[PDB]
Amino acid sequence: HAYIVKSSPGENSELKSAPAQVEIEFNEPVEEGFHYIKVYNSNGDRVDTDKTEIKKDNHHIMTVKLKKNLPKDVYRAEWNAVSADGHPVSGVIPFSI
Repeated sequence: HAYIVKSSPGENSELKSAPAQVEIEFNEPVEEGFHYIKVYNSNGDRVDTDKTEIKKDNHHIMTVKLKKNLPKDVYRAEWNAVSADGHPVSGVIPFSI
């Protein structure tokens, strides 16, 4: 199974300014089909603003752009990807502004 190595925002992090994106780095590459990061505010509204992209030169990295000037709130980045080894993986990265 692929595992998160690191993310920006980090899990349960408290940000100092509004982020432009959510970025996730996996220990092994992840595949194109069905990947996503969907980001929600605490009202359940979507705050990502673009389709999720696997980095063109690095299939370990997945990013999604965010709406500008997000307010102070608690957020949930819900992610899904298919591992290089075939296993579907998913999770949530909570963070706050």
